[PDB]
Amino acid sequence: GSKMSDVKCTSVVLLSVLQQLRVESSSKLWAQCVQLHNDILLAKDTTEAFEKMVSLLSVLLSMQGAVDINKLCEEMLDNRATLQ
Repeated sequence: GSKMSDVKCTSVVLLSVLQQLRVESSSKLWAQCVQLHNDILLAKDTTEAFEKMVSLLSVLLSMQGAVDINKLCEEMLDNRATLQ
């Protein structure tokens, strides 16, 4: 492999939940879950991130139903939330 894929955010809870789904690091679906995570990070609005969060979960839930994405989503949303 010329290079190894990676993200600045680096989520262990999300990655751990797909491991529960038993997807391969190179599986397309594995990529879909990771990509949707990245998409959430790309979302500049709560609504945009929300749609991406459900998309991410849509892949995970559909895959097997592993539980942990809620922690990522609820914490992610918390991060998006601000007093300002």
